[PDB]
Amino acid sequence: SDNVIDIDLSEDSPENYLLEHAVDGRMLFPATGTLVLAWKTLAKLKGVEFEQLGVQMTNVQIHQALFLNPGGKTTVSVSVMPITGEFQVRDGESLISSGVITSSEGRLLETDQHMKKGSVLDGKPDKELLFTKEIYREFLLRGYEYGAAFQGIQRASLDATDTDIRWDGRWISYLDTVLQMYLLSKPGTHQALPTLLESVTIDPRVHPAQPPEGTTEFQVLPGKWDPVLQIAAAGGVEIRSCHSIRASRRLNHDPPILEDFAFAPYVDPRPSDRSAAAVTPALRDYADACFEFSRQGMKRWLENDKNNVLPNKEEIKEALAMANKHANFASAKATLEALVNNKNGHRLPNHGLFEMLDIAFSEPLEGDYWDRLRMKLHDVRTYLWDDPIIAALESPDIVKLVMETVSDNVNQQVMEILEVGAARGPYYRQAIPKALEYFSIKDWQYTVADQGFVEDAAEFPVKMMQFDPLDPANFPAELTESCDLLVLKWNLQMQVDLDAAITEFSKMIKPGGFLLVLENGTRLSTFFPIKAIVSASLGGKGGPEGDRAMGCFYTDAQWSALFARHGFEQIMHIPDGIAVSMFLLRKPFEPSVAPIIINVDDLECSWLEEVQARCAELQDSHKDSRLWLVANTELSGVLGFLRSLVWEFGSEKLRCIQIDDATAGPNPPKISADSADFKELVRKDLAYNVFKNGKWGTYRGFVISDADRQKERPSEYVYADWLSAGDMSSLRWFDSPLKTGHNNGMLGSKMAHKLETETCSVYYAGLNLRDIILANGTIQRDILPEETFFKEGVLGVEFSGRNSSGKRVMGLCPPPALATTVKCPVSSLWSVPDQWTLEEAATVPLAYATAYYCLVSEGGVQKGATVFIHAGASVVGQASIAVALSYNCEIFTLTKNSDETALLKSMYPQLNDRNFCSSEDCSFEKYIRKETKGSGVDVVINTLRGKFLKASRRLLSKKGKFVDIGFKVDSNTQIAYYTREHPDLRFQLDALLESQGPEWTRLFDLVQAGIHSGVVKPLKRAVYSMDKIVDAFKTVEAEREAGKIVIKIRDEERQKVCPTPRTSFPAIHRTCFHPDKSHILVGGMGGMGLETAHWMVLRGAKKLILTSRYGITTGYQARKIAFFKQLGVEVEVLALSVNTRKAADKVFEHALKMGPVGGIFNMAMVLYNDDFLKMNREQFLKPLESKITMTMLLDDKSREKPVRDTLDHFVMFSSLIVSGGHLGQANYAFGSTVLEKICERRKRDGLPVTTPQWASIADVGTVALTIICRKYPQRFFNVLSVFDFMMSSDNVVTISYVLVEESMVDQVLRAVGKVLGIKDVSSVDGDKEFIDMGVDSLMSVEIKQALERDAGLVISTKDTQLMTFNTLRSMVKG
Ligand SMILES: NC(=O)C1=CN([C@@H]2O[C@H](COP(=O)(O)OP(=O)(O)OC[C@H]3O[C@@H](n4cnc5c(N)ncnc54)[C@H](OP(=O)(O)O)[C@@H]3O)[C@@H](O)[C@H]2O)C=CC1
Ligand SMILES: *P(=O)(O)OCC(C)(C)[C@@H](O)C(=O)NCCC(=O)NCCSC(C)=O
Repeated sequence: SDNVIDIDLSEDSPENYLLEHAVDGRMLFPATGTLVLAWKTLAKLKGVEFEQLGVQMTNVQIHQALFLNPGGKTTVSVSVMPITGEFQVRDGESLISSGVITSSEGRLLETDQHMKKGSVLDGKPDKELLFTKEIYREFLLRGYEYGAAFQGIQRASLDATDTDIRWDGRWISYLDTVLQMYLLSKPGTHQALPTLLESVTIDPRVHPAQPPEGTTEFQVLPGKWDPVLQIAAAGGVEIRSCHSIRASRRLNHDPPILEDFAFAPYVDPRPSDRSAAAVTPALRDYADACFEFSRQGMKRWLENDKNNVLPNKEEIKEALAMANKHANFASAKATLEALVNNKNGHRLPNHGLFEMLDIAFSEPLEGDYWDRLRMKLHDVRTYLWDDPIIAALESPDIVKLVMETVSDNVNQQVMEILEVGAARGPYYRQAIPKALEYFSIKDWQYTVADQGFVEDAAEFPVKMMQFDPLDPANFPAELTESCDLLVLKWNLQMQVDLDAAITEFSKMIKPGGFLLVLENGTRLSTFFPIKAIVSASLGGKGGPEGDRAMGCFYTDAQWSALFARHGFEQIMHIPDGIAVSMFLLRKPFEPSVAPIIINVDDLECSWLEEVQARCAELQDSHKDSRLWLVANTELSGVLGFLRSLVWEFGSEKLRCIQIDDATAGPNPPKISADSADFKELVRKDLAYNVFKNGKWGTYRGFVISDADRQKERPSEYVYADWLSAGDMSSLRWFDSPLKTGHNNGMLGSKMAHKLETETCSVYYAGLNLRDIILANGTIQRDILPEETFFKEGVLGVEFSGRNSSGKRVMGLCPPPALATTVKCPVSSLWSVPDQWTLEEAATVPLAYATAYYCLVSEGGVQKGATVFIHAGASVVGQASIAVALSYNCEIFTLTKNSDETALLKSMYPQLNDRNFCSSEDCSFEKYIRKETKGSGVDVVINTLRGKFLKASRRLLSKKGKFVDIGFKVDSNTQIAYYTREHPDLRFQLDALLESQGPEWTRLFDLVQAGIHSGVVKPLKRAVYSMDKIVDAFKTVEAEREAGKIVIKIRDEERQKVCPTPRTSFPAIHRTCFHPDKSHILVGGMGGMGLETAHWMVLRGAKKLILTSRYGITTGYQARKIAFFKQLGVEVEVLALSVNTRKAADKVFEHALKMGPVGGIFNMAMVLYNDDFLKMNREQFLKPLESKITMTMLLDDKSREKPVRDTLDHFVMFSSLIVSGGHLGQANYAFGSTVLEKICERRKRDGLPVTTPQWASIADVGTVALTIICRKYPQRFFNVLSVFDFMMSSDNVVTISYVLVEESMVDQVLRAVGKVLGIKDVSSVDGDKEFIDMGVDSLMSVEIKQALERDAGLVISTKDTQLMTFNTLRSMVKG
């Protein structure tokens, strides 16, 4: 109605700086933005200039978020009431801000900060001051992405009190920099969006005028944060009592890929090896049964045949001989159908071969046989391609080992892949999505070819071609020396003359190129029936290796001999054992000049000069020349040294060999010049040869599936939490730190109350409406008592189980009581009478504890009084009635339907139909006001809101008490709580349980008395198993029926005093650190170390020893070290480099004096970057002190007592240079690999070990100061999410890196899908509602404003979470 403001976010608009203010990629309109809009509107209403007006806003609620549209225009409709001052910023029919704005001509500023002249932060050292770089590192880690216009604070103190805010003319930015003093006054790790500024004064007549136009050296106005009054003041601005709401963090990039750098043998892999085929017992049994099906079926073909219709009839008869050589129909299917319908968990992903064998066999013998079934089997060809037998040599592990080992050894910049015969056996469907979509250093070229057009290869990044694959001598001459890798999936068998086929195909391979073949080698009669129908002809020429089986196919042993006979070198060979078999072949390499061997065994780098000289001649040598780096010991970082060296010299003449002495078999290799084992290696000419576990292989990074990050394993102590906040379908069971004895959240306030606690084993956990409210996002955990801020979880309070002595007990404890073990204060634990089962006792404590608090403690009920109870059927409602009846009260209750009324009457016979009303409408007021004869009700237990709350107040007697225990309070009544206008009684039982003072003991005595006197009686119950936690929570939320919901954790024993049997529960990982153990963080005072030490402190660590070469040398370090000490952590900062056994002893001496050493982390780095040839000895060994010299001295200490018995974690941070390499960092690659091998010797001996192998990381360190080797930097809040996975894992090194990535109907769908965090909208189901995937409270508003910004649709927020993708598509068209 009033002034409409147009925010122009264009390329050169003056308000283009408003885009330099984002929260994890969300470009929101500043909360102080609405303050200026309201401020300017009032001035325009008054007619004065907005800079000459002194205003004061009160209770500025940011009702909803405004998402600024980049490169566009947003409109708001500020409206100010003339005399009252009620201002309102809105956009259409949606509210965006509210409050009251008032102008005045007198002093509006409370604090006397507009008078300060200079800056208190003068003359202070650099280690007692924060600067612009360090202040906004703190904000960035919390999700606040400030740009250059919003980076006002130039300096500050370690206390955050004094600042040097900059004044540059813009008011929306200045008021935000004053609101940043509030945010950096509350150190933490979560992301909070301000939503209520209780008072703001912007008196501009005491504020310096706008800078003279053209200024660049803007002045700085001293500011200060008043922790007493909660006032942030700077110049002529003050913001007082600003509150915020926690928000979940959004990942701007895509999820990381985690791999497992592990050794993988090349030839004849044993079952225990990683390159071995994936043959579980279930698959082998399926092949046996299915092979029997082929045997039994093929018998029927030669029995029913009477018209001579069987294609290639003679072949089937010949094949049956093989089946009998390597040995009813109804039983054959019976066995398979038993396997096809079982759900024991040992099932195969799908049974495709049988579906193809069944359709062919079951098909009838009659006319058009050959053509009819040749057109039907071809339609189910997907079954043969996607089958467990065939998917055993196409699994991700084997496919990657193939493509990467080829990529490493191809000495060009583009990997050319040519597959011939792609219509029958396609290898692009496996090669591309499993191995070639993870490439980041080599670009690939895939060419599919066959007789016709490849239909299924249409969606893949391939190029098509046409020639005859089944006939040689006709392959186009344009393909000579055209591909580095040749793929022949199920193609060589269809040739008639193999010798003519191989010799011609070998002309395809470039010099040093590779060839790949997949063929059936064992049990050759199993797949024939499909082949017989599909193959037009089955006539082929045998060879010296033997006559071709059937007309096509050749036994594995024959293939190997044939390829060997034709002068091929077997680089790899993976025999599946059930059917197919893979060969990866390459021609021999005969050097014309003797190879050069340089032993790189030494770790002191006595070989550096030799390598430097002999690698400087690589650019002027014969192509056949080579340089081999040989290491005959386990500890040698030559696999990262080469991979970084090959970046500066090419892969034509750089090779390495590493013999692992520890794992070398009884016959170790004898690689020495004119040796025997060496000559074999030279012929293969592979860039990476490692002898480990008695086989030649290569170190490869195998991708860890994303499903394993949430895999559940047995755990003794577990507790329920949520994976994503605000989603009730994401509740899982995580590991509980109570395995360490103590509990998380022992920081800050929780250390002031030294309550004596009894460790209890939870048998039943009660579910209240408090837990559902927190779980489904209706309330953030910050509303709870401050003592629960750092707790592991906030779900569950009541329980019933057995104490440490075996007695049966029940009570209330600070959360999480929804666990299997709790530490309940001894003053909150009642004893179960010897008439209630542990199931019944789980319903009493909270329901009756709140009933007594509402009536006897807060309402002061008296005998004969009249009480009004809302929601009589609820658990607290039922408890309230029982207490009141014991007090001989007159009861009026609100019952939803007649079932609830009947239920209550049955439970309490004293209730007639006169004591019941209806909650459907506020018609009870007349009834209660007539039956009480106008006196009203003495006590009102209120849960309903809105008009029912008003009517309930009006029923109060003159001395009546109103107890409001509802959870979904309004906005005005939420302000009342903040400003101390009303008391917040909806989380008082929680607050009492933290303190457990005189107020609580009154309730403990009352409930305890109630048990004895018979008032306290168990309520109705509904037990839910542990795994049905999600269903239990939904049942409580719906409130479709009355009764308690209790989760059964264990089974109550028959005895009454007996020990709890030790059992395990399935739960997700959660790393925890012992509070009584000291943790060493070597080099932990920098970048990732300080933000990792923060993570450990939140997860249990309370004893840290941070080590550095100098000490605390920056203001950011001194601030966080002071922050930890404030939280109750004992931090000792040592300025000692551990580069000598003496120093290592000193560091651990200061450790054992704090507590048993229960962790050693090395996050040290000293980088020197330069080309390998220009680096002297001293310059080379610079990054080799924190990664080699240290890690061996820290390793040695952990191997010797008393640390060995006590040590629990041993983490050695590494980088991707070990697996990807880099240029100039030959030294850092060498050291980083030796750190990766010292962490595998620990695994051989069984000691704990972990070695994260990171990639570019953001927000903290080296990169912090983007895209290197095409890999995007990770967000640290993800670095710590995967790091938690890394610690609770069995592997040594876990690679973690991030790789960089129409109609109007599809336009908005992609945008809407992007909000939810979906990369392919089409992939997910079109019938699955948004709430099912997950839509918290900010994704819905973004979609709501996007469906209007992008299209004309205007939807409701609630409608967003219950609408499918199909609904959205069908709605935009309308
Ligand atoms: N940052 C990234 O993006 C990546 C990180 N990593 C790994 O993660 C860690 C990153 O830490 P980051 O802080 O980023 O590196 P920084 O260079 O940012 O700081 C590293 C710390 O190492 C400490 N340090 C170096 N040498 C010694 C020594 N001899 N004795 C004690 N302390 C020492 C320094 O303390 P002072 O300066 O006081 O001596 C410095 O604070 C490293 O271990 C690195 O290998 C892996 C891949 C990439
Ligand atoms: P639901 O629980 O209804 O969610 C309420 C939300 C959407 C969080 C709403 O209250 C909101 O968006 N408030 C935030 C307003 C805001 O963005 N203020 C600060 C500006 S951005 C900044 C600090 O970077």
